Amino acid sequence: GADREVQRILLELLNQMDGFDQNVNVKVIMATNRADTLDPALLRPGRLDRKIEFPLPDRRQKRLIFSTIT
Amino acid sequence: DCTFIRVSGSELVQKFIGEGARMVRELFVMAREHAPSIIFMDEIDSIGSSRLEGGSGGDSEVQRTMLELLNQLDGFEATKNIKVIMATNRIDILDSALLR
Amino acid sequence: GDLVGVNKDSYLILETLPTEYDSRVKAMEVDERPTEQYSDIGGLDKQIQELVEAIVLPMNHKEKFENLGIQPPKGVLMYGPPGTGKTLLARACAAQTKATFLKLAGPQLVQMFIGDGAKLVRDAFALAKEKAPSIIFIDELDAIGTKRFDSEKAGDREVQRTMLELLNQLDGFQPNTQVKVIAATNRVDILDPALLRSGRLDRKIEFPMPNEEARARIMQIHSRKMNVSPDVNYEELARCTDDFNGAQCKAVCVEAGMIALRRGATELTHEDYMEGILEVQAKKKANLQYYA
Amino acid sequence: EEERSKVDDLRGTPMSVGTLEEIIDDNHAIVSTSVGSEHYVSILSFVDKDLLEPG
Amino acid sequence: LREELQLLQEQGSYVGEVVRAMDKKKVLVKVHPEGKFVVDVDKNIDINDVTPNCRVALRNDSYTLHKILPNKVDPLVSLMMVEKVPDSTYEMIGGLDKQI
Amino acid sequence: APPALWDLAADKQTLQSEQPLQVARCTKIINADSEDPKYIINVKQFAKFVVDLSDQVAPTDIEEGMRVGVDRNKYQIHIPLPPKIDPTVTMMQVEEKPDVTYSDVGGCKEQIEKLREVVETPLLHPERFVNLGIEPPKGVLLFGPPGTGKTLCARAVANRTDACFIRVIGSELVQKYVGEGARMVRELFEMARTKKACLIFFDEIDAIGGARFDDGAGGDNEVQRTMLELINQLDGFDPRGNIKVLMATNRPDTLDPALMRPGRLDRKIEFSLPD
Amino acid sequence: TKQYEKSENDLKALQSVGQIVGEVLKQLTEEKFIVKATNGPRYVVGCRRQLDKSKLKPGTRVALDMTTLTIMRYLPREVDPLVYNMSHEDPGNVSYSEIGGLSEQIRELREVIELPLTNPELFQRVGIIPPKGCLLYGPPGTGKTLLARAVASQLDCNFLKVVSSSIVDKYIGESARLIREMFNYARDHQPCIIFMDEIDAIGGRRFSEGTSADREIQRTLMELLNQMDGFDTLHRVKMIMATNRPDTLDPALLRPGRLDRKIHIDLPNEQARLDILKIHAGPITKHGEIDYEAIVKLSDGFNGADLRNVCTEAGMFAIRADHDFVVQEDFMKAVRKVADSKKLESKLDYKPV
Ligand SMILES: Nc1ncnc2c1ncn2[C@@H]1O[C@H](COP(=O)(O)OP(=O)(O)O)[C@@H](O)[C@H]1O
Ligand SMILES: Nc1ncnc2c1ncn2[C@@H]1O[C@H](COP(=O)(O)OP(=O)(O)O)[C@@H](O)[C@H]1O
Ligand SMILES: Nc1ncnc2c1ncn2[C@@H]1O[C@H](COP(=O)(O)OP(=O)(O)O)[C@@H](O)[C@H]1O
Ligand SMILES: Nc1ncnc2c1ncn2[C@@H]1O[C@H](COP(=O)(O)OP(=O)(O)O)[C@@H](O)[C@H]1O
Repeated sequence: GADREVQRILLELLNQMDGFDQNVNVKVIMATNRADTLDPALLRPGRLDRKIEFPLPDRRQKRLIFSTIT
Repeated sequence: DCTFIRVSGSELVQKFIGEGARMVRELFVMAREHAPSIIFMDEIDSIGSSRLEGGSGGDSEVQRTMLELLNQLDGFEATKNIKVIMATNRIDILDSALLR
Repeated sequence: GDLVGVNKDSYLILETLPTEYDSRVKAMEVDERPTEQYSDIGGLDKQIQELVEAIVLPMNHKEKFENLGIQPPKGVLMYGPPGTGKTLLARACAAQTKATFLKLAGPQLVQMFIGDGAKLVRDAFALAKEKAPSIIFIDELDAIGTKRFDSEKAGDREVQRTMLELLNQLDGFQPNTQVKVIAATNRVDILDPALLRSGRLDRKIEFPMPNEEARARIMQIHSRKMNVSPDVNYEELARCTDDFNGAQCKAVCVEAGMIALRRGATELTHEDYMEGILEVQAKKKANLQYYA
Repeated sequence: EEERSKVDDLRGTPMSVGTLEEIIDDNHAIVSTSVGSEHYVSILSFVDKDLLEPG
Repeated sequence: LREELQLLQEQGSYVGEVVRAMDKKKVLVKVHPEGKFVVDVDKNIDINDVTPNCRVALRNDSYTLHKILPNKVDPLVSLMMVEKVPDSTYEMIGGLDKQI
Repeated sequence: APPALWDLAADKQTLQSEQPLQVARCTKIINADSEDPKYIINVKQFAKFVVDLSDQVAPTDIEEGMRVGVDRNKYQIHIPLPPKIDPTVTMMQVEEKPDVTYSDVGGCKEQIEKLREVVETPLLHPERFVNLGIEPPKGVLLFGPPGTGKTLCARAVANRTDACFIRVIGSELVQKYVGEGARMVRELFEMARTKKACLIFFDEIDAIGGARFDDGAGGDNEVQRTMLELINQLDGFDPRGNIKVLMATNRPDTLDPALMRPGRLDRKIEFSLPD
Repeated sequence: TKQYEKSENDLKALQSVGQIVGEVLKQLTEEKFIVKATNGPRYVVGCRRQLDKSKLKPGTRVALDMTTLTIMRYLPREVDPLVYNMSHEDPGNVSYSEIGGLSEQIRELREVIELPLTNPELFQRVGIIPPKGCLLYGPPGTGKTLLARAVASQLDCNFLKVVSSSIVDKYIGESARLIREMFNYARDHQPCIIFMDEIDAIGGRRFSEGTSADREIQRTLMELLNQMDGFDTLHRVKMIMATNRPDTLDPALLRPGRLDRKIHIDLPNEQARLDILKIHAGPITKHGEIDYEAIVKLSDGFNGADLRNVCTEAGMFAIRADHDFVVQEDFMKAVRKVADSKKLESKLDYKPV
């Protein structure tokens, strides 16, 4: 219930972070290794509108990761 | 201008109203405070939630969330101004015919 | 440390009073001892004759190892389905240990909150090494036996670390050397199999169905409390005893004595005895027919 | 009549909300209420001392 | 200022929520960080002026109720609702002329 | 109102008797006593104190880890209170009053009598086992159709001649928050020992006694406790249980208490059943 | 008589009440400094007249008066658990040679740990980043815990063992902070070394999430990641990890960084078991008749402790006859027959990598 309150705090920070609109200032940048339990209101329109995933390194990136280390 | 309501709802809109129950009655009590009201199923429009079993029971109460409400709208209680909305593509649309 | 005497706003420490904690977490079970001795029960002798060493040789015969530089056995296990009778026997050996005994069991390893059982075992071996020499014997190891393997999830998977710390105290830590600990289960079926070592469990003694040696003697020592019309085969049962547990034989003389009760009889006879054999087991009534 | 203007001072000024828990069979009722505060009440009025009941 | 600066320490002050009122004139109110109380009138605002589930100022001395304030329940619900989706209107939508 | 009028009268004597013993809060368990004058007591308010007594309390009459009364100013020892746990789920599980006596039997004679000689026949005369005893047996086994289960308990309800015994409902044993009912089955027996031999009966013992196991993943693990935990409650030397036991079920499984009952219990009998 | 009065005059200093601990958070003016009690109320008070704020700084453990709450005295660093994780001692050192096998397990871990300490130049000579940790696993064979325990008192320098049990901390399992609280002195006492047994049960998957006690687990993992995910350089600490299996840890740990290298144990070879019996046969003296390969050729596919303990158990089984010295005869029987019973539960010991 305290954590429920800290996820109400997550809700309370969900609440009062939209006061950034508009202008100054924030960059909300997010990372997770598992997308399972992320709530819909966390991905809410106006919260996460842009998704970056992990592209796997490949022949370019390999030859880049081959050259950059050595 | 009729007020708008959705379905679950995570995680923490549940016990925030009441303590524990079938939990749909308190939502049915919400519409008694404000009428006309609009209730909605958010979302369960997808082909991915099926699983053919594991998503059934997860959808079954999402399906039941309309059923027991339809049973608490038409079956008994009262009166007008309350509505529900569904969305899907296929599969459960044919499973809607199981309910329909 | 703990318990430093201070009163309110004074905030000064007058004395440090020993020790530790807490209630029944402190003492799981502190008893005098079992009220009878193992010399009454027999037929399992030679294997418990091996077991009583593990408690007695650190109690006394460690001097034998001082010659050649050996260390006493720590891990030991006791198992088999009831009965057997370890429940009486595993305690019955504590009368000859003479050191203070502590009863651990699966329900103790059932934990409301987390870290207690760990802290308990941290404290249990505190109070062990503190009261060393002492005796500790545990039970229902199979309750915490398996960690599952893959998540998700087990509650005892955290409390397995209490056993892993019990291992870490018997493997990664020296101080567990004293206060030899024994374990028991109804079955050894599935647990952490890595437990094989002297630090963790070592002695594995399979207790089979009691045989006609014990089977004749067990109830004989269970019925020595009561009178007997002085002819009883004791082979009759012992020959016809199949799958009969040592505890069932205790109840064989009961219902045999129960009809002797409602017969108004002064003493128990074999015709009353042998009826109690098939009276307690097995099953039926069903019908007797087409053979008669 | 006068009892209403008498025990209102004993009640007064406010009164809390407890949680009825257990009873000493002498009718001294041990309660756990926030935070876990007990008491012993054998009081004569409004009870119905029995049926108020644990829990 | 000093008098209210003298008044307010020996007691404090708080804000309550009425969950019920009594025939004896008392009122069921919680001390929210702690367990609930039940306290009386409070002769300025009567019982019928306020209904259960409303914000009042918990008094700090007789532990009575000082003033009256509005309380919110649906603004938490409707915000959780309005979190999800906006509305727009006919003019801002198209292609649904068949189904509207 | 004449009840209510006399009801508000003696609050004077209640407020005069209020000042003494009123501060007896808080119910507190002790920890250790090093020597004569000293004690250390521990409460659930988080308050832990090493503190003395009120002179009305003798040292040898008190037990370690004992809920006591205290005046939290001096932090004295007022009086120890025996009870500890458990809340009304006990008082729901614990039951009283009679009804449904023998004569409701549907004609079964020695099917009920073989189990009538096990329970109330020794309870009629516990002296009966002075001369001949030996023992009143350990446990029983019951199962079959519904007819007639738990009415033989109701038969024992009306015909109980001593103290009101305790029914046990199955699905309240299985609980969230691992180990909830684990405390209960353990602690309720002392609450039954508080009633000094007053009998107990378990219902749905097949569901709660679940046996045996699958590889993974439990699930049954936390419940694998309760069965063997009851077997520990069975493996407790004392009494056991001075209440004997009476157990009704449906299927032969669960096997572990059914293979533990030859290790402890006795008297496997059966419905009755139609004839 | 005079010393007793000195203790009385000692007590004449003790009526003065002890101050309240504090953490200076930040400051506002020379009379106002942001401070909080350990129970959460935040205050702004004045200092004493001896100090300069250079002796305070924001984010500083301090003390305040009991009434005025004024800033008076202070200490920068304190904690309970740190030093009390240090005191476990392993005989040897020479236990290095007393683990028997195995060379590339023995020798490589020296190059993995020791040389990083003494000569980081040899890392920058080639240009390779220093490994900041190590990983064991098993249990084919065994010795993951002792080889650690041995190297601790062997490698010497500074090392601090992490007891894996008590972290759960009952109420409020936030104690992942304590790893930083431990890492803070690991950044203070640096260099220092850390062994960790059982990272797997604190390696919870949250695969299919359930109940409650898993949530506190996974949260305690997030810091362990971020502590190694810095924003910081832990290189002067050496994190050593071993447990039942290297499986459930989830891929976040399984990558380098968090798991720097792959080291493990298998069933020791009978050639290496020939040496494992010497360190068993060393402390035991008997009649001089020995064939080491006899037990090695008879007793097969065992572990160091499994051999030793049963080999000592054989001596204990043979001394049951009350005779003192025992030839391998009983041991070619006991260790043979006894371990046969011990190999009955050798079942299902083969675990994924
Ligand atoms: N010869 C005997 N004398 C007394 N009790 C016996 C005998 N044989 C079996 N028992 C009974 O068998 C029961 C359980 O046997 P066992 O399987 O050894 O216990 P556990 O598996 O719980 O350690 C004991 O409670 C004991 O009373
Ligand atoms: N011999 C009998 N005497 C009295 N009632 C009987 C008898 N046999 C069957 N019954 C009836 O059968 C029913 C048993 O149902 P129930 O209590 O559900 O059994 P269980 O508790 O075993 O599930 C009772 O209503 C009871 O009246
Ligand atoms: N030669 C040996 N002598 C004694 N103990 C040994 C020997 N070799 C390995 N071990 C034991 O193996 C332990 C580590 O293995 P571990 O995986 O914890 O055991 P298990 O394989 O039984 O789970 C060490 O703590 C050590 O006590
Ligand atoms: N240039 C890089 N590209 C990809 N991975 C890297 C690079 N440098 C380090 N890493 C790896 O990333 C890990 C730390 O990454 P970080 O993003 O903090 O972890 P996480 O993604 O779990 O929070 C280190 O263990 C390291 O092995």
